[PDB]
Amino acid sequence: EWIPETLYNTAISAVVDNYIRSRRDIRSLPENIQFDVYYKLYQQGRLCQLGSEFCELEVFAKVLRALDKRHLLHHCFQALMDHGVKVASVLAYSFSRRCSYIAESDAAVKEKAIQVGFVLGGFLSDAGWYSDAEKVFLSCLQLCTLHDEMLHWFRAVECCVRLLHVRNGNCKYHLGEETFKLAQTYMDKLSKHGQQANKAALYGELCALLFAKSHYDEAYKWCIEAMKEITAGLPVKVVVDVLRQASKACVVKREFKKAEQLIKHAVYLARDHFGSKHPKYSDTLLDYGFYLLNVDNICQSVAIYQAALDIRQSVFGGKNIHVATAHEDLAYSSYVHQYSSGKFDNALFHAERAIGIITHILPEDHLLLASSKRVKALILEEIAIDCHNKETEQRLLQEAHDLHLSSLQLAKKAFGEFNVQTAKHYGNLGRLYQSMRKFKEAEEMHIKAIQIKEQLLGQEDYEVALSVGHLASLYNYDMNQYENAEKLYLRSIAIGKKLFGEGYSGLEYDYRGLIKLYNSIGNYEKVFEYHNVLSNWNRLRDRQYSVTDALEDVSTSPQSTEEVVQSFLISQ
Amino acid sequence: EEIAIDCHNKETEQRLLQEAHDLHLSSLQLAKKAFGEFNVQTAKHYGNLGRLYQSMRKFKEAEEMHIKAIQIKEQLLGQEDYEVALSVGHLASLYN
Amino acid sequence: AYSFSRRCSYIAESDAAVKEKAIQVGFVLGGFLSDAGWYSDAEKVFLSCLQLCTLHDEMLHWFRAVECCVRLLHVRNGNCKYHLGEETFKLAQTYM
Amino acid sequence: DKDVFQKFYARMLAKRLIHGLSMSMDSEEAMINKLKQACGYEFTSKLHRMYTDMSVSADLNNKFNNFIKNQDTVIDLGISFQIYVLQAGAWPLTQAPSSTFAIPQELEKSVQMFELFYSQHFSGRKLTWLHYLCTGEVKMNYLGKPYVAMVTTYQMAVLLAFNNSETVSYKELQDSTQMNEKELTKTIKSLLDVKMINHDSEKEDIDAESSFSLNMNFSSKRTKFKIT
Amino acid sequence: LTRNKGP
Amino acid sequence: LTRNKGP
Amino acid sequence: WNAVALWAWDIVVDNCAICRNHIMDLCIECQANQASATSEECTVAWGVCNHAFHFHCISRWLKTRQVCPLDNREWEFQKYGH
Amino acid sequence: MYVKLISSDGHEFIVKREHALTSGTIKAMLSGPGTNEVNFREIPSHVLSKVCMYFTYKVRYTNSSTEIPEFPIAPEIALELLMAANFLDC
Amino acid sequence: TSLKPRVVDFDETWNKLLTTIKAVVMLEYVERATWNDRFSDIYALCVAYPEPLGERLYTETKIFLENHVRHLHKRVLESEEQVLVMYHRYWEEYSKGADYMDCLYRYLNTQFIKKNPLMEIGELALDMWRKLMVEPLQAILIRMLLREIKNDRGGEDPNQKVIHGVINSFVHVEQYKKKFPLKFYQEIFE
Amino acid sequence: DVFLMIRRHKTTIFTDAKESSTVFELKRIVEGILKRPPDEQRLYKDDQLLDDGKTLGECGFTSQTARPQAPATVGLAFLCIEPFSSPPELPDVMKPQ
Ligand SMILES: [Zn+2]
Ligand SMILES: [Zn+2]
Ligand SMILES: [Zn+2]
Repeated sequence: EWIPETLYNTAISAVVDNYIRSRRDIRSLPENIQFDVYYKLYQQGRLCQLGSEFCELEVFAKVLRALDKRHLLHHCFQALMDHGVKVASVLAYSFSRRCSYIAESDAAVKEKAIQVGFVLGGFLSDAGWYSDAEKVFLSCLQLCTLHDEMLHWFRAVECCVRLLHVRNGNCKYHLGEETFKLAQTYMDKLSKHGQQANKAALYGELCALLFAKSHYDEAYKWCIEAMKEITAGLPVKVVVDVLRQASKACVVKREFKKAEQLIKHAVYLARDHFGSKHPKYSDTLLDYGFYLLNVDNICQSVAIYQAALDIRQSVFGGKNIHVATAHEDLAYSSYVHQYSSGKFDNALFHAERAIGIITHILPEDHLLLASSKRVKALILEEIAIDCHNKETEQRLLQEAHDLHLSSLQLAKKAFGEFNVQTAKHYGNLGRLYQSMRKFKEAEEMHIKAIQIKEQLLGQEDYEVALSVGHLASLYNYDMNQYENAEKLYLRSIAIGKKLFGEGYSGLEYDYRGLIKLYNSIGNYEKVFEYHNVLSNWNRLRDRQYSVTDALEDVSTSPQSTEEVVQSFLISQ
Repeated sequence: EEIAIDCHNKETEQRLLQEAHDLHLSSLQLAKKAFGEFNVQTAKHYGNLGRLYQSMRKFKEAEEMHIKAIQIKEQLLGQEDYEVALSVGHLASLYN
Repeated sequence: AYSFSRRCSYIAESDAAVKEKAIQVGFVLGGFLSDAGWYSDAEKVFLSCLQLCTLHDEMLHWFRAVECCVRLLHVRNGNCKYHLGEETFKLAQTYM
Repeated sequence: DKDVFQKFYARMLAKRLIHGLSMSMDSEEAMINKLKQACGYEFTSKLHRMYTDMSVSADLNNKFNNFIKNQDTVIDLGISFQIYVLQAGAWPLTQAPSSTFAIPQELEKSVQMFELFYSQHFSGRKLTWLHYLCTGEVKMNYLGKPYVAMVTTYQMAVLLAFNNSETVSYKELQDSTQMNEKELTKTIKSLLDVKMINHDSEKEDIDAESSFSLNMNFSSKRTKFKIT
Repeated sequence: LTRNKGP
Repeated sequence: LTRNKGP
Repeated sequence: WNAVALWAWDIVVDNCAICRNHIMDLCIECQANQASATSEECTVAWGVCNHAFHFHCISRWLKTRQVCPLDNREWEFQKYGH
Repeated sequence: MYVKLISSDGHEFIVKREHALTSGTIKAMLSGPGTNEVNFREIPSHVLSKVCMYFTYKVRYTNSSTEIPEFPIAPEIALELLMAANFLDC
Repeated sequence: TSLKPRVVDFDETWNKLLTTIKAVVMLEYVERATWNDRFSDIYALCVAYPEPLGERLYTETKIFLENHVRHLHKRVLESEEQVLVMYHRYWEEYSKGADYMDCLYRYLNTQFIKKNPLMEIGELALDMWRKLMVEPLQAILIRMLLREIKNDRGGEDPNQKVIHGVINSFVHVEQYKKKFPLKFYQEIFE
Repeated sequence: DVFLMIRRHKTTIFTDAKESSTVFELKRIVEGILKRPPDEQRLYKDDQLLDDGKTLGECGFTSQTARPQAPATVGLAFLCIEPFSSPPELPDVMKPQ
């Protein structure tokens, strides 16, 4: 019934309770006991006594080497950051002071101050404090760039590839290409001396840099190189990241046959090495849910964001950007999944939460608020149009207008006026005005979205198809231009059937719109024909519910890494 | 409920009445688990549920709630008492 | 409360002067927590004081067990532990 | 304190109802109904469920006998299987069943087939079997006169091993039943009170070493009797 | 209106 | 329900 | 063979988290008004998240919020009792 | 049946084998090459006395059905005993 | 002295530990007081200041292990027509030494190996035995096993301990592989 | 039950003698590990001699006094029991330096 408490744990409780008399003698304990003492300080509620101990780099370097007990550390560190203790900023400042002091010392000491820098920067990047890990990585970069011998070149390149990651996640993409050029020079002068370095880790970061910049055509060409650079001896971290970014790049190029091959292998590999409750496996699941959302398999996609959030929400505490991105992704898939049903209380909860987290841990202006404030605005549209009260949905329209304008301003400041993300914001704001009774500039915003997307993406993607269908519903349902919307509806249906089979979920909103268009201008024969094919589409979608979840889809050991990489390269 | 009674919107009234339903049933469960079935506070929650049922147009079991509250109030606290008077006032308002 | 209970469990097997000091510290601390509203965190202090009162059956411990049992009863009515309140009061009558 | 009286009554009503002894089911219904109007429905909420479970018992058994006849394959239990399901949240017979059990193939067919019937008749309900209240009338005919005795399933496991083979060691008995060791001392002691099994061993205290054998010299005044 | 205050 | 999901 | 079998719902949570009552007892709705009127139909309903609640409570819960009370997932029934 | 343990201060502590098997590494102390002799050059007498008392506390209170009282590890002997608890895997 | 971390010199304690490890792997004899001293040193090496020396200790214990297995494999090579009988006794001695090595490195096996790839010290011995000695001579050591068991049906019975002490040797060298308790033994011999 | 320790100037004997057993059983326990007859050696609680037929239960070895957490100490003479080498003292914190 009752099991006696371990003597080790009882001594930990005794040492913690005797904290004031022995607060500094704990720092002399082995790094195994130190983590347990500090975890007992966290568990007992002594967050104020623990913040003063994790804000010291001397203490935090020893507690960071408990690699087995890291999932607790991520949940303690976050517990302090929610507590009000700026542990990340103080650790970054302490490392900056340390590197500025030890810059001119011996290179052996500088090498030790780099390994401590790498683990601390990697932790702060894993925890989601990218801006606070930017300072640590820059400080380590200065140390490894002061010298020029063969030993520090590899450290410099590793710090550059790690430093590119903390800039992509921080939405500091304008420094991303500068850091890539810096690492390009470093590896170019590596190639001069004979020693060769792996480029897969570096290229996979550009695969996210250009993807977030919506340079999909260039991101694909870089992910080809990234998958070519995969070797047998790479760590599973690098391989999982490369496969994940390759899947993300292949989705937007509409190459879904091989994107699944990469993402399922990435999911299996991350689940095999790291585990089912690991933050990197949560990242892999989050991008797997992105893939499944972009293949019209939404029923299997909302169950993966919920699986990817539950890993991040249990590891990274309450108010973290990793939890925030999981919410804003889940608030979009639950938006799409419940779009026909109309149940947007769950999707709004994950939308108000992500905004409530980013607005607390990130400044008032930041590109990560562009995606979070857009999604909540999308849920605010569908609740409003389905609301029984009109004065309440008027205010909902007003708040959605404010959110779309804020997200559009952030996107325009980040990139400009002719970007794919800004085209998406234009289309969303025109879709808003379609219910806000502001049609005359709604059509202008839709046209702007179409031309911006066609200039970059072209006419072989469904991203243009959503805007085409939105403009077609604009003309058909309110603007009364019935004749010119028929070609837009036909374009939407044709390009939807081109990619997502005959059961694309967006074809219902085109069919029931074009039938309404025809029911006012005659030609009842095509009305009957589309009523005939709409039942076929309904039964096709009903048969294609895909009750099997994606965890059973990825299975266990489909193939090794070599087969996947060679298949992807031969397919190209 | 009193905001729901004193508002014109049907959807808002329904939502707030359901919220008050949840709160009253949870409070009744807490009182029933702590004190018991036959006690004054459980009868308070029974009378509140009766008033709420009268507000949610469910008059069938509002009467059941009101006699259920009265039979516990007048038993423990005597036939003539303040809360017995309040509960029979709610019952009379429900009737007439 | 945890620190006080652990320290009392440690110094239970000591002389009456240190136990008097510990009971005074527990009285002021538990009275503060009961005044602050941390009744669940004030029972532990008061239960530790009451435990300190039972090791020796002298006059002063018998006198202060009633004080621990009346302050323990107050942190159990505000915490709605009415089932434990009757047991605490029976113990209070035992010492009284 | 009427509530503590219910605890004495509910346990004592449980013993009365499931053993088949009662003046009448109407008197049991009238007693619980009269307590309902004297102390409230919540006082007799569990007791009224106990009587209702016996009402369902007739309705459950005949449907089970209807189920065994509406079977694609010919399935026969071979015993007069009488069952009644009991609500776990009302009856006080739960206690702490810390002793596992493994019935042999005589009743394994009956217990297994009833699960298929009960899972399809009622959805989401799992069956927990109180093996130490199950009393069965087994054909006792290994000796010259076919005596009839009332034994429990706990007593049946010891007896069934002896029905097939008259010489069974205690070491095999304590492992085949897969149940607690301290109660096995009094399990077979009750059988030796009526002399079901000879004390083949020489030690007065019954232990693991004491291998036993059945009694060919057993005689009873009545053909049908209950072993206490 | 229509009733008295809640107990 | 007239439009499609937001892009 | 006279045998005794305790039937119970195979939920291990054994508490309706909406009404805080036991999963085997009647819900707070069936113990308040329908206790003396009609209390035999108070069954439990599961969900995709595998969190069973009293069917009256979860339908009472679904009238305002359509998520599972314990974990904020979309609520869809998968199994009833009858 | 009994095993004796030597502190760094020369003290000898004799405890039953079943009590001493609670520690993870005392099992390895009794394993390998062959009353068994066990010596610690680091562990002093007071912390080893505390560990030996914890053995009797652990075995007696193992899988008990009552409220197990907490082992009184005194505040002054807390870190030296915590180091011993980690090393002994006790 | 106490159990605190100190700045211990790795070379001298490594030289002290090598004699005991050598006395363990061939199962000759170890002084029990010296064994307790080796425990007291295996603790202090894993928690040494400023940087723990568990990594260096592991990566040098594996070097000692691999050169020991290489020397014994050369001994197997030079012993013509007696590979199996000598293999049985050497494998028994090595397995007992590996168990005593797992006991010897208990603290390193539960505070640094489990923290991280790396393998358990007791499981590293068997793994190195099968991946450094068995791999060069997997074909030769099995042809005689099949010939002896076939000759038993043919009349020439083999010795009991010679043939039964190797059929379980393949079983024991995959104990750490919990996913393959017997897969390797079935595929290469049976 | 009674848990107590038996010390002879450098040792400590951890026993589990019940309240029923008297001094003779502990003498046999000591003989089982130290090989000394009860006639040769006698135990000393504090500075008092225990009769062999006198049960330890009335010798102050109650359950609440001799729990396994802090077992009772008895001296063994074949006293001068060496102290346990008490751990270093801690600063009193509130002591003014
Ligand atoms: Zn409920
Ligand atoms: Zn109900
Ligand atoms: Zn749920």
